[PDB]
Amino acid sequence: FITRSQAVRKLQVSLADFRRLCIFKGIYPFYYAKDIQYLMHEPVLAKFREHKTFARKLTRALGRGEVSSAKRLEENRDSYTLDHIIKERYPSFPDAIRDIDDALNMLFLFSNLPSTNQVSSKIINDAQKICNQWLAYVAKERLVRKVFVSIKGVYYQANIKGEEVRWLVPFKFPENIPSDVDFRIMLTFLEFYSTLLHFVLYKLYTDSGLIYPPKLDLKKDKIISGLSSYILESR
Amino acid sequence: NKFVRAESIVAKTLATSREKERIKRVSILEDKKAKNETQHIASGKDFILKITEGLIREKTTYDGKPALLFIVRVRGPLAVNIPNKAFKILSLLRLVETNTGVFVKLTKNVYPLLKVIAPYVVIGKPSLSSIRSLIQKRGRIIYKGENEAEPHEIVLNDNNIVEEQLGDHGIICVEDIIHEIATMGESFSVCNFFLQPFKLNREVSGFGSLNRLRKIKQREAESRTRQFSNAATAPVIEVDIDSL
Amino acid sequence: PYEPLIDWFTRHEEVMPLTAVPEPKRRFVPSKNEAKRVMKIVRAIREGRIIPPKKLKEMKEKEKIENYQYDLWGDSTETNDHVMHLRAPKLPPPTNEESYNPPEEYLLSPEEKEAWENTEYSERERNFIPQKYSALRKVPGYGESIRERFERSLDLYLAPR
Amino acid sequence: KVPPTIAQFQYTLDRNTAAETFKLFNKYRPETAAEKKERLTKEAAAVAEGASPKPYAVKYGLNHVVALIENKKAKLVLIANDVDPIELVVFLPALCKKMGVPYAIVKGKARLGTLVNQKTSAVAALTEVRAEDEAALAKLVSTIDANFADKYDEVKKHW
RNA sequence: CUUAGUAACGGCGAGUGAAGCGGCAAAAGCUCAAAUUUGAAAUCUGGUACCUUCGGUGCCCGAGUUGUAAUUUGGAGAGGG
RNA sequence: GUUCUUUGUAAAGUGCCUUCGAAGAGUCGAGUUGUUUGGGAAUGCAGCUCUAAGUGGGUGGUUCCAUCUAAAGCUAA
Repeated sequence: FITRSQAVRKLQVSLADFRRLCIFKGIYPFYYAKDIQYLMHEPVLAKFREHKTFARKLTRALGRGEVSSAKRLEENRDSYTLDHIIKERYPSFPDAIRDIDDALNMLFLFSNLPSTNQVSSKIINDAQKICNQWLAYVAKERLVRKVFVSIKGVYYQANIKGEEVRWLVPFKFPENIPSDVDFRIMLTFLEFYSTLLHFVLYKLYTDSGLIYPPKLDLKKDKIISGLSSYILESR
Repeated sequence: NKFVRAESIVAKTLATSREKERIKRVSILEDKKAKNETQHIASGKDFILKITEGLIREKTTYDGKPALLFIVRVRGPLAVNIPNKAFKILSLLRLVETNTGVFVKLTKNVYPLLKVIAPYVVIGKPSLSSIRSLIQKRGRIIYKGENEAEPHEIVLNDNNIVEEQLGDHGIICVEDIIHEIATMGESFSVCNFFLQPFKLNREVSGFGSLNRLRKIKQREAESRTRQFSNAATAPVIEVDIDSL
Repeated sequence: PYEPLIDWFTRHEEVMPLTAVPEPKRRFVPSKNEAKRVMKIVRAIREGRIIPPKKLKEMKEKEKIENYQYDLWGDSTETNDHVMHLRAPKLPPPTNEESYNPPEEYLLSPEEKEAWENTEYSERERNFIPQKYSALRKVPGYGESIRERFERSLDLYLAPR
Repeated sequence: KVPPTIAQFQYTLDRNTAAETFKLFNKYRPETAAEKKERLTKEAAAVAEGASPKPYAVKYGLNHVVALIENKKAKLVLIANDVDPIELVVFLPALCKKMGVPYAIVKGKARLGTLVNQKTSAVAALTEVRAEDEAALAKLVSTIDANFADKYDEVKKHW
């Protein structure tokens, strides 16, 4: 085992970024020595370093007064992808559907959020898009078993490849965001669960169902922006 | 409490000179349009510009039909202090705060007042989803707190709060408020002053690395997607509120 | 030791420039170095080794649309619970009898409503007061919902398994 | 103890004037190496398939400048005080005085570098100017001659 | 090779001891620093992807205006016609 | 020899006419202490003191005349 301090120091990475990688990799506490010792060689850590280089090289351009080169630095920017991070976390598809329990709870909460200076509108619109894709599929292939309306929200149970997932949807009212909660921890969980859901939904649609991603009717999205909108075709 | 530079203090007056003269100019032509003394003015009718998205500028005349608008506060232009005629209209629409929306119906009385505040507001006819998502995402109610405190503005969490405050007008729930807002009815003047204004978050929302550059990109997108006509025959710029 | 520098030479301003050098044609004519570079890129476009700026938009209008749009599992039989060190994150307890319309014996007594509020958080059986509602329209938006997911998120990576 | 022709520097241009200098000067940025390249690729795309005027940008090499002062091409000259060998510029404020070319010691050698795509510059000068800003320049010049040349007539003296 | 054991020096003594010319061997010349590319640092290191790999190319990064390229070195040379 | 490609108002050369036209400083030089020589016009070098010029400067020959251009660099046989 190793202490948090010893893990942070060994990685030569910030605590925030240590915790970001810990969220992505599914690492939990004393940490396991071989777990941190296995985190050290990883593409995501290298891409975090690249983001740090990009950050200063952009503020160099902005701070001087040149705007065109800064705008060009945005064009020549690649970002870290959480693709290979799931293969090593959930190697089988039934294992990923065992995690989607907790994954769909964040994502359906983040749909029912007013956008703040913490969380951009693009983040909430993409999260809501995935939510609507999930709702569309479960209503398409007819996979509901149990419902439960509580004070908290509305619970559902769904035999998704025959393993009974559970997930919670809040009521469609404005939600009072406390200043107490940390919208930097939750954003990385969203960032991991989001990509996880993209790959799950591709696997589900391309196996038994439909084309991915489906289109949405513009004048249907103008009426409801819910579930009667977003038409989806089989072949 | 800071020192004020000379350049700024002359810039404010130099911009309000343009705004006082502009507002008086629009005031004269709109007063002379209503009294049917159209003998020698620029134009005796009302155009509306609808800019959509590669930026097509439409030129359509305003019908007598009552329409539904969602006015959004902007912050513009730069050095301007608001005059008396702007203080009045923006008090009546309760839009003193930046990044703040409100619903109003547009008639032949509403449209002349719209030309005055057009450099301060961005207007447009919203859709059913824009209205419905806006009310279920944002909503304030000014009413009494625990026992003593009055000025609490909380949230549209409940429907029984809707009952206690409206009720007898036929309104029972939040979705019924959405009904009387989307469709122009009897209870619209009742519920419009119940959701007083909306609190829209600002664009980009930061000063830093990524956020300054994104604000630069959007700031140059402003003057392309919005123009200040300044003339007494200013066509009212309508934009897509579904996109905004 | 410190005399003022009496500018015995700069006192009188010069009329003419120092040298009578004839100005070259290139200072008035469009530049030939620019012409050389242009007529080098021209060759590179004929050869096809520089793709023109007009087509570079078309190379990105067709590409980078498809993100996360491939199967990664496929025929995947391998389980990750092979080393005994993978502690599966424990799916949260199924919700037991606290609905919008409960049997009202679950509805808490007025003494325990404040006693529940007296107890410190996280050493508490329910994260909520059980409440009775006649209508489904009368169900409030539950305010302490972001707090619950945030605390679960913290429980995943900070709480020892 | 400083000999008068050294610390003819340190008595630089004031705050309000300085910003207004850059207000002008940032208008005359040289094209960036990225920008220049794309411009020419824009040309190559065009000229491979199917007129321009001379471009004003400020002038920036110490050589180029010392050429330009003494040849009368120069109108305004900006000279940074802190330089690794001070000697590399000490003559320069006098040369300009002698050719009657308006000059101002600016503060921040890096600050010159900003307006010119470089790390530092020691000296930059605006030779030729656009039609609209022609008046803006000649006024700035006068402003500089008042608050710098006339204000510090005793900069050639006093240790 | 010769000049030459000469000139020249040396308590003119032990003595020290050249060079130019002349004849041959071999032969080959050149590069900077110097005044502005200023109508566009036009130059290079590296990293990276390819390619026909003692290298070439694209793309990015830097170095560099306190000067890196082209032109010029007195035999002139440069600007123009 | 055999071919494949050569390009751009590209790179030079020659003659004439016109318009200009910058070349190395703690160095040269001078004083002195040592070193080197067979060196008589301390030659060469070092140390130390001082330290320049541009119709200049360095070196030689009977009052001029000839000769080169230091204080940067490379190079076969």
